[PDB]
Amino acid sequence: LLANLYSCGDQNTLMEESAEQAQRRDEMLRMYHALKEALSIIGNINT
Amino acid sequence: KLQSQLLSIEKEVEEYKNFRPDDPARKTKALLQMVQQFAVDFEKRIEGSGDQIDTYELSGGARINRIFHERFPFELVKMEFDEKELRREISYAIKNIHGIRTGLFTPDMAFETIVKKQVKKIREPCLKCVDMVISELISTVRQCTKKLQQYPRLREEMERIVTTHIREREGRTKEQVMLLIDIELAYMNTNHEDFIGF
Amino acid sequence: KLQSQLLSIEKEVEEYKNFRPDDPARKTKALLQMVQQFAVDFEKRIEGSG
Repeated sequence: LLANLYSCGDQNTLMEESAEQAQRRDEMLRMYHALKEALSIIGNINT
Repeated sequence: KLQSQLLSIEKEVEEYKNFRPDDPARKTKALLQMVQQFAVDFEKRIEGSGDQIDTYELSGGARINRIFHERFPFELVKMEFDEKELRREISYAIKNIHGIRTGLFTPDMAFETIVKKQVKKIREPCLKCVDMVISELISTVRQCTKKLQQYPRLREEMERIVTTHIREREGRTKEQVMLLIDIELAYMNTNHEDFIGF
Repeated sequence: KLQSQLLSIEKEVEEYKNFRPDDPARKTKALLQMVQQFAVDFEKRIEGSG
C-alpha cells in the first residue's frame, strides 16, 4: 500500500492539510506564547 | 496552572513553530504515519491484534465474517429435495442400467447418477458466501478510513486503492470455489466414512 | 521449469530495469519501506506478536 500511494503523482497535493488544521496550529502557537508571557509576569511579581 | 498548560501544549507546538509549507520531509513523515495507523487499525478489527478492544460492538470484520461462516451452514440445508421423484428416478435408473439383462446385483451407476445431481446444487450457496464476505470487508475498510479526516485526497485515494483490490480478488476466489465442486463430481470415493458392507 | 524460475525474478528486476544512478524518488520510497520494516520487526521480537 505504501509504495502505491507514494507512486501517485502530485505528492504535494495528496498530503495537503485541510483549512481547519491551519487554524488549529496557528491558534496553538499564539496560546503557547501567551502562556509564557503570563508565567513571566507572575515570576516578576512574586519577587 | 500555567506550568501545567505549557507542558500539555509544548509537545505539539514544538513542531508547529517550525512549519514551512514547502517541506517534503513533513509530507512524507505524515504519509508514513497515516499508513502505519491504517494498517494497525485494520488488523485490529479483523485479527483482534492489539490492546485496544471495542467492548461495545462486535468487532466488525472479525466477528461478522466469523458468523458468515456460521450462517453458511444454514444455506447448505435449505435444499428441499422431493423424495417421491427420487424414488421414481432410482427405479428407472436401475432398470435402464441393467438393460437387456435381468440383472443379478444392484448396480453402482445408479448411486453415482443420483449423487451427481444433488452435488450440482451446492453452487448457489457457495457463490452467496463469497459476495457476503466481500461486502463485509468493504465495510471495515470504510470504518478504518474515518481517522484520516484531516487529510482530504488521502482518505479518498486510500479508500479507492484498498477497495479496488478487494473487488478484483473476487474473480479468482470464485473460480477456485467452482473448481472445488467439479473435483467432487469427478470421482466417487466410497472407501471413506460410509456404509461399508451395510 | 524455466517459467517457474522466471516468476521469482520478475518481482525484483522490475525495479532494476528502470535503475538510474540519481533518482530521489527511488531513494525516498526505499527509506520509507525500510523504516516501516524495522519498526514492525522490532516490535515483533520483543512483544511476541504475529
